[PDB]
Amino acid sequence: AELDSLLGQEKERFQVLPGRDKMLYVAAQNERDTLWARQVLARGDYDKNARVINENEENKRISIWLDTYYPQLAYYRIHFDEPRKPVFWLSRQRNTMSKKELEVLSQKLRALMPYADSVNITLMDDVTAAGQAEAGLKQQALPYSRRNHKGGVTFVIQGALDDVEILRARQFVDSYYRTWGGRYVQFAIELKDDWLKGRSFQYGAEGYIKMSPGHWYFPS
Amino acid sequence: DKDLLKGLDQEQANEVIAVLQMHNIEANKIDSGKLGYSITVAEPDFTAAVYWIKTYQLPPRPRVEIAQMFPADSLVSSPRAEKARLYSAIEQRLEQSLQTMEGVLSARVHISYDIDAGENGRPPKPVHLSALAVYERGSPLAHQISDIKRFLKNSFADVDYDNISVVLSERSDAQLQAPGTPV
Amino acid sequence: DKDLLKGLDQEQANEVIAVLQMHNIEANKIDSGKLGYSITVAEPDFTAAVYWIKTYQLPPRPRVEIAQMFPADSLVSSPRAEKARLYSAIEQRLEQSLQTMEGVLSARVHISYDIDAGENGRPPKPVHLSALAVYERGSPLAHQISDIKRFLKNSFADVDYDNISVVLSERSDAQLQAPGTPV
Amino acid sequence: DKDLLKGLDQEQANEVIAVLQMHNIEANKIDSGKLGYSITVAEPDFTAAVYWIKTYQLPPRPRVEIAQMFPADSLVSSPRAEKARLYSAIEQRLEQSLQTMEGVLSARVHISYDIDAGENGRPPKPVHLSALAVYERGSPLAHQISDIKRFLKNSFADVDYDNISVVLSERSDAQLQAPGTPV
Amino acid sequence: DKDLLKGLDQEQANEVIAVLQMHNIEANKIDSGKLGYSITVAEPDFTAAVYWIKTYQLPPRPRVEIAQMFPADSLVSSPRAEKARLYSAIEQRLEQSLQTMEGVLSARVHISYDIDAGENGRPPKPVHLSALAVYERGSPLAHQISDIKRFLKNSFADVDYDNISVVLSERSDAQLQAPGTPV
Amino acid sequence: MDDLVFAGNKALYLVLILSGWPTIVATIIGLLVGLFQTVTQLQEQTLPFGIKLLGVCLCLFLLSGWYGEVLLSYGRQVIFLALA
Amino acid sequence: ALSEIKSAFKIGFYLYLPFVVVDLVVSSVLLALGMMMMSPVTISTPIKLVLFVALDGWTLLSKGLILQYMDIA
Amino acid sequence: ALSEIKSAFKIGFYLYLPFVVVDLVVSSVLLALGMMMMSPVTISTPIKLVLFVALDGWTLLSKGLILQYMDIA
Ligand SMILES: CCCCCCCCCCCC[N+](C)(C)[O-]
Repeated sequence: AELDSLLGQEKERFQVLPGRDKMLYVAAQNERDTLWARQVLARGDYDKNARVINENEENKRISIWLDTYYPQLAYYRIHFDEPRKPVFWLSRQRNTMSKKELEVLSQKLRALMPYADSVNITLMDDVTAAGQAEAGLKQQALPYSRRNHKGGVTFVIQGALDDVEILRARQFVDSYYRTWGGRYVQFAIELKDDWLKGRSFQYGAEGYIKMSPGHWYFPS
Repeated sequence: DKDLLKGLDQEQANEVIAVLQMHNIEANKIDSGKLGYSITVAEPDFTAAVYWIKTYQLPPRPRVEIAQMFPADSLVSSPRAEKARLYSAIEQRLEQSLQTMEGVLSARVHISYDIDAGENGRPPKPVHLSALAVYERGSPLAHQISDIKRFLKNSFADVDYDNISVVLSERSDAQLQAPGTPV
Repeated sequence: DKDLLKGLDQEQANEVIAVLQMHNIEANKIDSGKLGYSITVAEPDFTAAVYWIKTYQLPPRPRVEIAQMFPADSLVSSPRAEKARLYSAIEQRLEQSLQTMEGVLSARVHISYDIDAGENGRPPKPVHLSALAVYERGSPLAHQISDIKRFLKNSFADVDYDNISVVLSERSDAQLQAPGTPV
Repeated sequence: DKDLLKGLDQEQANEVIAVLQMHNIEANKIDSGKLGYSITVAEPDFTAAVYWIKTYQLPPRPRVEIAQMFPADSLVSSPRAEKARLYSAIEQRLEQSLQTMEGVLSARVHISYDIDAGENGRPPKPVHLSALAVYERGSPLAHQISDIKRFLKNSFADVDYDNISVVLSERSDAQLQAPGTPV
Repeated sequence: DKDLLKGLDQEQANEVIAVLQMHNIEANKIDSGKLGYSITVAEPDFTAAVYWIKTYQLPPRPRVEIAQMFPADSLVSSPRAEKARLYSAIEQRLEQSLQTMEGVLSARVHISYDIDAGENGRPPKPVHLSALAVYERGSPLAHQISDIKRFLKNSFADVDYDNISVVLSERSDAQLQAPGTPV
Repeated sequence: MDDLVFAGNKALYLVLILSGWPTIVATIIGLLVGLFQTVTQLQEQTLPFGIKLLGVCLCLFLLSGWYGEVLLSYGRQVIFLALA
Repeated sequence: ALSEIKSAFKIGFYLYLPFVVVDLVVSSVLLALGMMMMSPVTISTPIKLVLFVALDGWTLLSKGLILQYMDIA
Repeated sequence: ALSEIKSAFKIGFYLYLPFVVVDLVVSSVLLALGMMMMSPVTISTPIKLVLFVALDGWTLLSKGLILQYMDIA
């Protein structure tokens, strides 16, 4: 009675991989599927050892290990489109390593992932990342401000946004985050009430708002 | 077999069954007539079934509508009760109309009850509306919010596009394959 | 066979059948008379049938009309109640007239109830109207909105084309072939 | 044979039969007296008949008239109620008059119920009228709208041609040949 | 076996079982019908079960809703009572609507009851709202607070984003494996 | 007009209902106490005159706690109609 | 002058109605108790006073009468 | 002025109650005696007068009114 026979009728929903640790690994695509699988093991329908895994869990676990042994490494994300050969994206500018050091890193990652045969390390450009973010916000016609720091970029999107804007912003941010993660570029979205509706005012270098006749407000 | 719940309504029981099947728990529905429905599961699945029943706070409540608080069996109704019943009927008739639009599966609507004061000697306040709706997969949500706003705006004497909030979402993946039976 | 629902009436049962057949689920309707109709399906389809019943929130509600909140049985009733009944009857008569135009399959109408105020000491506000309708396939919707607006404008003392919202949609594809029986 | 509907009225059954025959579905009407009429079809046609019943929302309602909301058989009447009955009868008498014109098959009329305010303290508003009608094939619609407008204008104290809306349409093709019987 | 609790209802029993299972205590639920449910455990686990029953203050006493203090069914009512029932119905209808959003497992909502002043003569005061909600694991909480605020803002005549508090949390780890039986 | 018509009908109607229940209930009591003389003289209603005398005050007090609310609602309604 | 007088009588009419209701009800209850000979004025008058103070009729009248002419916000 | 009047009615309300009670007692006694065809007012007005004077109602009333506004000492 193989494990694949126990997961259901839809076969291609899951992928079973043997590991050097003498344990079966079940690769899932999302939380719902993850729990659909975990139930089988927790019920005890299978007699040998098995484990369930997914991309978000593995990214978190590996980042927690990196925090301890490489506390200054600049990197983006690990992609598991092909689970036998993950791809690890590192910053070209912020890192400084030799080829030997990169190889050592590769081998230690391979020891953390007993289901993978090798890990490919690829160097990506930060300017590219930041540019794709800004281009996407322009494409969506959102209002924004950009702030630059030594190791990160922050985009502030705040005001009296409309429903359409909220929806399109949410969709875009969700798309970008899945590609680049949240380490280098951050988006801050904030709603605030419109002070200016229905009031006459001067705008320019010397703006002010007439709160009413006889009352001047000078923000600065 | 262990008893989870008894004396359920038809529309509670079907919701529990749906939620357990989603998590790969095979369940059974039994009818006792005047005693209602009973739900049962196997022992290996009992723990999980308990955890999910708690986490979703099942069985579900009856659904609440403002007109229940002001039953028309009255010797006298104040202005306040009549106006409340009125608005609580409009809310329901709007939801029932939105479900007829193309591709909408379900929706909910809310109106700002000014009726919590009579406007007694006071100028009237404008109306605000909120709506939630669920769409079929592959729908251009951005392009469909416009239709809803346009439709709601003219349903009332004075409404501004600024005062209408609309939130849309897509249906989740379909649960077609049956759960596995414990070995 | 597993029981999905009991005690339905005729118009609830026919809706449940229509929805399940659309998704390729063969279902059976049984009549028990004073006990109503029952719906049954095969085991291989039980899971899917449950999921769709949840997704569409079946069985459907009874249809709501504002005249139900203000029964004409009442021995004395205020001018507000009467004005509400009046409007809630005009709405229905309009829907029934639109359903006679060429190509319309079904429709809905909504009117701005200014009776949310008595308009005491104040001028009465202008009327606003909203309408939904479904057309036969191959109809020039753009050219047909004009007729509806023209027809609605004159049903009230003061209405502007700007205050009339109209939303149209086409009928979905016809379900003519029967679903397959489980092997 | 599978049962579609039970307990229909005569005028509901004939409408259903008409709609099914138009789509090539052979149906049978059975009379149970106090239990009403029943409609049945063959299995190969069951699916289609269900889908059409949902698409048209059969069986049809009764027909609403505003006088039904303010019955003459009632112990009390406000002036508003009397005024409503009056208008509701004028409408029906115009509908019955137009059908005697040459070529008109059927018609419907609507009047602006200005009575939804008392016209107290204020000058009364002018009347507005709307009419729908259906003509036999080969009729000059353009040359016939003039007659209708002329006729309607003088039925009220103050009406302008600008305030009268008229919509005309032709009869669809005749359904003369019988549907084919399932093999 | 030692008796922990007797005469429980169905919801209290399932709550206790859930809490005990989380801490690895195997418990049994017994039904005595008119006498309710009873919970029992083994002696080696009696001490622990006692300590947790105290620490969580079990069994849970039932949910409070403000309409319970001013029960609608009465011979008499007063403006304060009516206004209270109204607000206590809007609260419940909003919570029931939020639980339909994508990912939300449960939520709770609170409204500022200004009715503790009559708001007669004294001018009425602006509304404040608070909400709690629990999400499925892997949800961008930061990006989801905006939607909630947007939705709530338009449910009332006068609300500022500054006056709406929202607190979100994720679901805890799932309890799927059964506890071990004492040796 | 229609406001004057409404408030007048509502007055006649309120009189009919508020005077209904007390006289029906008194009829039922007086009937059953007259009938069960057919078994026993049933002194314990009417013999303790002090208790019969207290009963009237008790009845009037309780009744006012059910009707004053109604009259208050009616009063507010008519004043609103008169001035607004 | 004439239109004002008329509108005043109209108001007075509405003010009378609830007290008329009281005056009838109290008599019918005294007849139900058989005390046919007692004059009901002795009991109806205090009820009327109670009703008027609980209704706070002076505040309502004084406010609404001004509201008919002024506009206050 | 509009608040003073309302206070006056509030006070007088509570003073009416005991006299009402006395009227009910008299009527019930005449019925229990069956001495039916006598109007009770003729009997109860002497009783109300003698009772209130014998208790100096006017004195207590005057003190109770002034003590809202002064201390007599
Ligand atoms: C003998 C009892 C008399 C009770 C009179 C109550 C006032 C009725 C005023 C007329 C009300 C009916 N209305 C407005 C249609 O005339």
